[PDB]
Amino acid sequence: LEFQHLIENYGSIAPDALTVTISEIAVKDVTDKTGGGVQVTDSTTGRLCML
Amino acid sequence: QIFLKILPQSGPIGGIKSMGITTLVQYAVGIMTVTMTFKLGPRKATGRWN
Repeated sequence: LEFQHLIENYGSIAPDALTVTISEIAVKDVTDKTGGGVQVTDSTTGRLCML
Repeated sequence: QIFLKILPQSGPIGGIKSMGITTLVQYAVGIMTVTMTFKLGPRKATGRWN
């Protein structure tokens, strides 16, 4: 819909600015579940490297 | 309503014989210019995906 609106209403387009936000990071530990399989828990010491 | 007509003009009366009463053959032309303003509402915002 928004692309239709763009091409219906405007004569030209150019890129101007970009923002990337990484949020709600969860580094999740995995361990064996009771009765088999795995279960997941949120880690307070796990770190996501962002460069 | 705008009403228009040509004002009738009398033909000659006087020393000329047999004239009777006549009107001048006249017609009118011009330019009618009509300006109308319309109020326009904005389009409603669209939530659709498609």
